[PDB]
Amino acid sequence: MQVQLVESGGGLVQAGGSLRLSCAASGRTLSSYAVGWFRQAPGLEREFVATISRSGGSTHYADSVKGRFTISRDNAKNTVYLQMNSLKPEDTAVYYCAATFTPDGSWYYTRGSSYDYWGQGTQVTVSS
Amino acid sequence: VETTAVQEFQNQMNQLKNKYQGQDEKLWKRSQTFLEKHLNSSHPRSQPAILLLTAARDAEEALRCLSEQIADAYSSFRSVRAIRIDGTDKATQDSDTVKLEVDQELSNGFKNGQNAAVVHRFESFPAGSTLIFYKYCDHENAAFKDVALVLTVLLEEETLGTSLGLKEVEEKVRDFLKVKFTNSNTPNSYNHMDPDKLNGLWSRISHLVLPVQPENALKRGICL
Repeated sequence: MQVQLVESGGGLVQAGGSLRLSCAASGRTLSSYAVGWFRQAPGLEREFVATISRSGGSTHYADSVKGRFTISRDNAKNTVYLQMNSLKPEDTAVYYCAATFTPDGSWYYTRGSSYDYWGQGTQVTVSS
Repeated sequence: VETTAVQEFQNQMNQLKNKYQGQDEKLWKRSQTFLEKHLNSSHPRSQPAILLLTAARDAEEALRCLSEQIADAYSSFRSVRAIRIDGTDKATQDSDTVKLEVDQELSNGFKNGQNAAVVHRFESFPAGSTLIFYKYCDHENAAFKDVALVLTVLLEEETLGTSLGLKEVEEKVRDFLKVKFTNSNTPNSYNHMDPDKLNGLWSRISHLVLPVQPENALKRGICL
């Protein structure tokens, strides 16, 4: 069985608020995978948001979300998170979690093309 | 926009097309598009150009010649030949030992002015040693992103014929490697294959998989 990703935690918030997205992995141990969050608004290019290595030891963020968002993972519960604070209208989009195997525990991936598995997405709407 | 590196590359590929007229047009079209894009891509690059060529037994000599000459064509602007590695030279051997050898050969070349390698007979490497291609072929964390690697896979089938589409050719190569690398896996090696590692390798080397057709002017075994 391949791994399956299911994102939750989306919703509507006024600018300044916060959301916590989670992605639950089933079928395989999540610790097998580097994980990334990406986002896409209608008609626009899908955008890298954050990524985290299998060990949790290495992360990287898009410049536009650094200091506001925090990616983290709980391999024991097979779940990954994206804490989104100080939200802005520019953050409105469908957010997707993606996973991809890598043999190195510190490697991460900031390009969507790197990732083999994706979730269904969760809408995040930030009102003005 | 087109560079002098690409013009030298096109000079050499045009010559190849003129020497080897028995190939699918898509071999030349798709490999040139793929490799030029890498040669034209802005710094920093995110990934090396990784081209996988395959052939059946009746095209063994074309596979060997065209893979090495396409790799040399990539490097022609640098007036150096591609690094040559050959898996038939490695098969009887301890996997961890082979891994050290391949790593030294590639790193020594790439650190010292060479920017392409041809990896002949990839299917014949001991399975665990092929983990070295995560270092060189990873999607974003490869050790040398400004280089090309042309890998070849020689199938055990006698012929491919000319009717196959690329998806079917790629499935053939994927399936064959899975058989070869399961067969030669040595779990007691420090570096050993497992299913996730095998699928991960496949994902990193299968960006562009193209078949090579027989060339009767090569049965000589001397490249044109």
